[PDB]
Amino acid sequence: KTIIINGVQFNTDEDTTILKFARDNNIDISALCFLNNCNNDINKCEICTVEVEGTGLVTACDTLIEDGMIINTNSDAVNEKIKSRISQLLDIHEFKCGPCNRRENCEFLKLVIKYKARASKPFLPKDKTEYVDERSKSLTVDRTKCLLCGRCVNACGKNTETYAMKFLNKNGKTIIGAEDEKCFDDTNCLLCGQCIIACPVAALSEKSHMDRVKNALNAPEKHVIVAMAPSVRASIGELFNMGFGVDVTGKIYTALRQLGFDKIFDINFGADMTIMEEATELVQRIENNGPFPMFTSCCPGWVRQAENYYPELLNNLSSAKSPQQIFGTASKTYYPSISGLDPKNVFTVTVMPCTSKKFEADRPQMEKDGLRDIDAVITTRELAKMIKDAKIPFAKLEDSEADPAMGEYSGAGAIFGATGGVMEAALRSAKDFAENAELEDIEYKQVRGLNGIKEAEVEINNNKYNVAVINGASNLFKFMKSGMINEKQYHFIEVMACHGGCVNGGGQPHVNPKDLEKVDIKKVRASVLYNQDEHLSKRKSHENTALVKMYQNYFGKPGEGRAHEILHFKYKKSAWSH
Ligand code: SF4
Ligand code: SF4
Ligand code: SF4
Ligand code: SF4
Ligand code: FES
Ligand SMILES: [Mg+2]
Ligand SMILES: [Mg+2]
Repeated sequence: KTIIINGVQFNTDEDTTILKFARDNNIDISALCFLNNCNNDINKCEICTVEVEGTGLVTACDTLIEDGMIINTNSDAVNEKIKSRISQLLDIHEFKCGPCNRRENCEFLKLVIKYKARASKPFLPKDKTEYVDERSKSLTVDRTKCLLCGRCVNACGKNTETYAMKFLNKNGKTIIGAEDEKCFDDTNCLLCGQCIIACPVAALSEKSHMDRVKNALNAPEKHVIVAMAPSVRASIGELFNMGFGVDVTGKIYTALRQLGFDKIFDINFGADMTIMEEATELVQRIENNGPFPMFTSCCPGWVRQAENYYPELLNNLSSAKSPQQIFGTASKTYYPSISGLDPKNVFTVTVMPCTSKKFEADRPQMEKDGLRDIDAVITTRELAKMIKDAKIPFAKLEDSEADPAMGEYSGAGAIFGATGGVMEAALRSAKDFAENAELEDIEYKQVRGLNGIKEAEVEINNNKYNVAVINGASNLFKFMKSGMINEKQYHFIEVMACHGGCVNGGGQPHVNPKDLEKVDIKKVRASVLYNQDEHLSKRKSHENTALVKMYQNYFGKPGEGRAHEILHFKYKKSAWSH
């Protein structure tokens, strides 16, 4: 068919929207509420307005192209409409970009500038108490920024299928929030933060821990440990104009030292620990025959999903603590034993791509003798802001190393941040443990990739077992509801709340819709992790020399005695009541 756009003739056969056809042909059309192939069906922002000859003004983001169409995207009538919509949004938006946390990458600000729009009356409330919800340990809402674009609502539905984020009618006004306007933590919400990643403005944010950290750094008697997650070294560089998929590991260690942290360790070291305990546990359940299947328990998003939707599976979860929590436990016990520090004075901080990790760290029972496993969790975004505030030229920094005692990590622990990572890492150790050997081929590419549900047959000690990798909370629901759990006998299953793995977590850097269609962010970030695994001398968790001497000198045998006593954590369904 034939269509005219701004005087240019196109002969196409494709059946698609005006917006996406224009994007494919270097024609600029603005958009706001359109994301993940969905717009706000109930309250269209109409930023994507174009003019179709013979019809009038139409929304390009949900209008299909058709033969005989003559389209104009930059007429005066079009621009007047768009500018008007942005103006109306400014009438309900506290326009103070100064101290805003989305100052450097806000979609709305760029639209205001582009169309040079202004408010009819500047929205200025001098008491944001009614507009702000900070009850959650993971999420925060500022409704002075909310455009009601519904992107959070759609994102939650598609990613989790919980629909925990909803449109609400608060006193006759329309808002977004949790069920019955409750605290998110008190609902079926997973605290995965996918609603944040979809937010075009600073309406949705993580619960800040930056004050916890700064007060600890300035406390004379406090010894502050810092340790980053796998995905951070593959991501944070984006917020310093370094592009995508840049390994900035060495730069982070340097920046963390200039920030004043007293010790530089790594969560990947803790990931090797989780494997030591979990791989041991897998071999245990084999010889004891069950309980099968065993589910991973390192994702607090999936834990909450199980607790809220599938409590009968809680006993099937691995007792091994998550890399963050298992690391923290050792930071307050093992680390003082080799440093002389008073355990009370140790302050453990982690850097995560995750908002759910905040809720996990503040779990009441996640402590021992009054000492928290983890005292503070800051996101990838929070660390980046901390660096810029201290005016540290991150991009120019020289590479340094972490402190080895709890900083060394194998390639197995390095790939934790990608879907199927824990699965593969665990099989590298579990296979050696059961067969009592040191195998050569350790790459399980069948469990890798962005497929929603991934299963494979593996052979452990002359016997075949079935494993599965659930990629995204929505795929867990699919996996269970469709009855795939019963089709065959599974023995070991990985579950991750965020599709793509932790590299796509809720605490990660925002990426505008434009770059997302250009870049496979989930694969580009993950590639950094796998590339480290390929070049590392040690590619098995139990070959981690620093970890070996820790177990030899302090803990003992994994899955036994002391190691089982303090490095493990069991979830149990609530007892019967009425
Ligand atoms: S949300 Fe965006 S436009 Fe609004 S104050 Fe913050 S940076 Fe400025
Ligand atoms: S919180 Fe963000 S994504 Fe949700 S409606 Fe408001 S502006 Fe849109
Ligand atoms: S944190 Fe996750 S589950 Fe909770 S509302 Fe946001 S997207 Fe939905
Ligand atoms: S997949 Fe990773 S980032 Fe996402 S909720 Fe789970 S632990 Fe957090
Ligand atoms: S982007 Fe088309 S209606 Fe919002
Ligand atoms: Mg629609
Ligand atoms: Mg200090």
